[PDB]
Amino acid sequence: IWPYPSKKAFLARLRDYFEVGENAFTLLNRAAGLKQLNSIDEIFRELVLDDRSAFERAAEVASSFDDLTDIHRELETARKQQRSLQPVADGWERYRADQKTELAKRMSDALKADTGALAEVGRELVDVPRYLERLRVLTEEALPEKLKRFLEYLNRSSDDGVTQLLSYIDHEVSMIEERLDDLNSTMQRVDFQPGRYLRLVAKKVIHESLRTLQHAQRQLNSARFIDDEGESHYKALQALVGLLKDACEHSRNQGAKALLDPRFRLEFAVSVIEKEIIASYVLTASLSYALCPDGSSRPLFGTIVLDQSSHAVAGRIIAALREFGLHAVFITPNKEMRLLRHHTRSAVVVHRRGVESSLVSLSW
Amino acid sequence: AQQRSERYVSARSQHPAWLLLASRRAPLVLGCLRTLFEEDALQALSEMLAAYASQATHLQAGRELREWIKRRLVVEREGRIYATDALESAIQFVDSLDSRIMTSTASRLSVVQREIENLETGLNPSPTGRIASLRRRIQDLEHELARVEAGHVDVLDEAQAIEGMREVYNLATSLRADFRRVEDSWREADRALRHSIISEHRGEIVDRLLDGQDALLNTPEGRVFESFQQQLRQSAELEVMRERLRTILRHPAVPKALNRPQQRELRWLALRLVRESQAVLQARARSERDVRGFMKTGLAAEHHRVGQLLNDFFNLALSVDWQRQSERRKPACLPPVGVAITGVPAIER
Amino acid sequence: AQQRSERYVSARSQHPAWLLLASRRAPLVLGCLRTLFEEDALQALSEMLAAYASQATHLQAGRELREWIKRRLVVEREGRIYATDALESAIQFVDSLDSRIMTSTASRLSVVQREIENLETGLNPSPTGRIASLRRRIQDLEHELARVEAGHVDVLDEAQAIEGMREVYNLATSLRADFRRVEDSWREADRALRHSIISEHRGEIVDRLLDGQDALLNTPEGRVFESFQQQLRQSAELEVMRERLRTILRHPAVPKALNRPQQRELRWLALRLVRESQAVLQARARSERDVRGFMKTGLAAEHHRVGQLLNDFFNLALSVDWQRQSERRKPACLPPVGVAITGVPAIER
Repeated sequence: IWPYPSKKAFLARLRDYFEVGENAFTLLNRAAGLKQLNSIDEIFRELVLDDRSAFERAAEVASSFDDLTDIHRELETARKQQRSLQPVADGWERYRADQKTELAKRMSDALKADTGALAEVGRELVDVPRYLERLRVLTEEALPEKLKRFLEYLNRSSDDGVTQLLSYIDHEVSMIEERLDDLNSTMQRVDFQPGRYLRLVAKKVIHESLRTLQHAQRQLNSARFIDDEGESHYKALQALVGLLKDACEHSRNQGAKALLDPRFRLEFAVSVIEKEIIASYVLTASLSYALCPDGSSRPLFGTIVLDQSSHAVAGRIIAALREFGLHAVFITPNKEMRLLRHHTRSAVVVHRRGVESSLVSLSW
Repeated sequence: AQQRSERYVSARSQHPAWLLLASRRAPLVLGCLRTLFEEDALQALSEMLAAYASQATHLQAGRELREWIKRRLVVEREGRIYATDALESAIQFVDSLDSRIMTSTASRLSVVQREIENLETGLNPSPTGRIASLRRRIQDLEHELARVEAGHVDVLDEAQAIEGMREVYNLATSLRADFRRVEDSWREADRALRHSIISEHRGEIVDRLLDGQDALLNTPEGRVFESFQQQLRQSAELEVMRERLRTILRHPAVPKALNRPQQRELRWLALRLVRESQAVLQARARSERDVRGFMKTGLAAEHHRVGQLLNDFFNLALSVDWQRQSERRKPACLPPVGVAITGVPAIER
Repeated sequence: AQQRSERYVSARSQHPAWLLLASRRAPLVLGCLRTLFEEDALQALSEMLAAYASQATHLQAGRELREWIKRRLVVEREGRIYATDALESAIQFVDSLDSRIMTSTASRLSVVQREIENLETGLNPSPTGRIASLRRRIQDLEHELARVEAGHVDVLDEAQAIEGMREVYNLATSLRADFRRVEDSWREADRALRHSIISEHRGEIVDRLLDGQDALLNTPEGRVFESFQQQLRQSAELEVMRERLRTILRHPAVPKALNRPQQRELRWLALRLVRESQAVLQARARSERDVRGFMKTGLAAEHHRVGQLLNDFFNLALSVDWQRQSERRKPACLPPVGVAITGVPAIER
């Protein structure tokens, strides 16, 4: 006996008991109430594959960029202050060589751009050293520190931020292609038609948003070789972050989902090297592949649940299930009680009377 | 508490010392570099990387050297490699793992107390307390003299002598810690000045800077180093310090306190300090001379303009099709410069 | 030169601090551990590792914690986790990459000169030299007093005051460096004593050790710590030091020299030093009490012979076929111990 007051540990133990993956039961649940067999692309993109979109990381990247913009503003403010303060230093040298009006004008200009450092300073010649001291503090202490922090944040945000997201998406696409190859391999041991079997092909799609994103990425790559103390790199990164923000803002469009959702970066086709039969074959092959330990072909978990077509239509589904070695439980209203009598050899009847229900299990 | 983790991650990603320590070939790189600073770098690195296959060569040696140059672990000035502060910090951390001198001792406590007393009495401007402290110290010294005249000369025991020798070595060896830090501080000031001159290029700034004789490249570390090296020059106390060190090193307890390298380091302390301090002012002078030469050349505006044009060309180059051989071999427009004659006048004879 | 590379490679392979620094999750582990020492460790480590996926959490958290416990970076005594010296060395290296106080200053040079003079005069047994030195120092102090009486009180400038404050902080903060080192030194002595008792087990050794009242677990670091903590108890100077620190901290130049945490650390120096020194003697007493209890239990010979028998069984177990289910389920030869009687089937009678 093993009790768990926690569903997480219970499910971990359950997935360890039957040597299956982390998504077999989710797939089993999806195909246990599916209403209608839709187009092949829709079925493969909605049922077989699991949702691993990257909409969450985009928000974090955007927030980090918005944090970086503040450091950039601080650096720009410091540079603006220094550029205004320098002419006062030039004017003092000129005076030590009338010109007091120009020096007063320069001190007024310097006080205009100050943000509190020169709080209460007049235009008296005794206040000239004070300005100079401030200038020195700008040149030797504040500006190097702000520049260093800005460069560190820029490099970290550009490398550990937007760069890894696209690599993750490409890796997900590669994993999808490899899994598709494996599914094609495991679907060969069956005959959809006498001496014929199905095959799955994936083709990359193209979109305007994808082209814009790739061009922006190329610009970001090309802008890293300039020596501008990081200005061009920041400008190049800003456009890419803006594109990601625009994509994430409206997450219910084909263009936006083509960027951050790997499943929408591919188009799937079926070869016969019928829609209901093909959909059932693909679903059954996916279920068989999911419920199989690596290096083995016999599932440890065998029972699956299905819903729902002439006699010949359903005659191949049963054969496929028996070939893959799966036990099935069907759900059907009081409409198709003619062909299930030939394949299913038992029945469970649910009687409702008021607000109560009862189950009776009987053979045919 | 949360910000500390972010700071640690940033330091891990950026700082050269942690990157060097976390590198794959860290022990060999550290050993080779420490041996060097005691092209040829490429040859020595390849030699050391050769007989350590375990776990090309020349290609990877060059790649590693250029990777460390990019990370600013070392610097390349004209054709030579120079060490930085991160390398010495990493070396100190690595070689402190074997033997570290204890600082939780009684001698360190006495030094701290005396230093605190000296500092506290140094900041007091009152002319009344100072006389009181002077009288107290004079009276205490007189009492000790009276006690000694009775025949009570005190001598440190063997353990106390060893502790004192080790503490003196530990304190004295720390005077060389920040020699590379000053040079690293000057280099970045030079780089920032050149960038500001280029980005401005206004000729008035260059003319004003050239006209003045006041030295450029001023940094907070430079002033501290100047104050240190000014007092280093007062030989009237350096001679006394050297003589006292020579007297100390001739004691029976020395072999049990310090080994041979430590005795050598304490033996030639003053000479090495003066020699290494005189080698930093020359670096500063060279930096200033190079900056003045660059300013006098007067090609900053051309650099700015060519940079802008190259940026425009590189932006434009992303919109053509490089996958077609027809476009890659399409003739461009660039005039013939440095036209050599047509080989010969076509008369061999 | 060749041996240095071998030493570096050995340190890279073995020493816990370098292994921690070179680990994949070094920054987050360092941050979490530093926050802790300021199950629950496993829970907090999992919580921190949760929102850092980027780049089954609870399994790898425990695996890495047990990996560090095996590597002796951290120690597990009964159900608690305690820090070691390697962790503090790594923390000191990591957090010094941001701000390091310069030691190539004039104040450090003056301190070194005064300390060298003090040691050299303290190692001299001759009374005549002592009398001469005392007379010279008294004369110099009298000259300074005469100068001061004329109205020449000297006060440090702002830069000198800042330099002195930073140097005093740097010297004073180093008194806590080796508190974990002493405990690490005692633990290995405990382990060695227990191993020697087991391997010997002769009852005469145990009886002789138990009979004597002389304390066991003697190490070179323990004597240094005892000498330090004996002088720490002389409050007649601790009070003066604390008052001088309080006077120093009330100066206009303090905000420009030290930030808030450094001022706090200098503010409560003596109290924290005494409190942390009193927490090491208790650890030593607990270690000695545990060793004496283990010796009094008297189960060492049983441990030795059961270890020998287990080694024999494990050597024999390599010669059977574990791939056959028939042999894995063959009944063995072990008696029933702790027999639980069957419930009587009366049930309802």
